[PDB]
Amino acid sequence: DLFSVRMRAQKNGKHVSGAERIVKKEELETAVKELLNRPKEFDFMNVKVEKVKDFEVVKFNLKISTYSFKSPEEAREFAVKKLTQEGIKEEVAKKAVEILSKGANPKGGNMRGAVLMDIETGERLEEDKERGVRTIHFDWKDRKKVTEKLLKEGYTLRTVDALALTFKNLFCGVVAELCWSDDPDYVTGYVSGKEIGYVRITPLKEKGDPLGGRVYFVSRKELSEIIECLTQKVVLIEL
Ligand SMILES: O=C(O)CCCCCC(=O)O
Repeated sequence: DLFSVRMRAQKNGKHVSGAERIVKKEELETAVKELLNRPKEFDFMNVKVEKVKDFEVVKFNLKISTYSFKSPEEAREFAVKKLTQEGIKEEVAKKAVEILSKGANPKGGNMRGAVLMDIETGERLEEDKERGVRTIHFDWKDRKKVTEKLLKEGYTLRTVDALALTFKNLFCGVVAELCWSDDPDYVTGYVSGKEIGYVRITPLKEKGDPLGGRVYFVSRKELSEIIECLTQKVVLIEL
């Protein structure tokens, strides 16, 4: 008997915060209390609690590494190199980089979902190409434990969330992911794949730059099951 808890908050019409937790009824209040207090300030908040029908547990099996470079250019070139080791060929991967660099949303600014890409035409397969695909319905099977472990190991709370997200993205047949934050104060991002693991890369963008986002690399041959798994399948993740 599990429940999905999905929170979103705004201030002056602009999104300020969001989170999902998947927990037993006995933890339902704890999760709702955590998400209620998450935003610093807000005008409006919606919390959507939904009982889970089907779900699957998966064990986390990615290896984490971290690399630091002197410049966004050095960092982005290294991201391209490590994508290359996931079978992506250098050309597609470098298109992903400028998209997030130049501005992922066509009409300008940041999408709040991911770019889809085939590993060949390098074109954006996402439906609403101004919002993109949002991966949802995933969580750490024991978030409090995992968060303690990874924070002690030196990672941040953003790592904790980003890890669980990619491992679902990859479990759903995304082959590799490119991501950095749109927060202008957080310049660590990552490249991710079933072979390269979770490769954290720092300065993927200049401080003060407010353009971020994700790009998922996928087989257009498979796009149907992936969007299904990304947006509808319910996955807990244990260590
Ligand atoms: O593991 C990290 O520290 C990198 C997480 C990238 C930031 C994800 C985001 O805020 O969109």
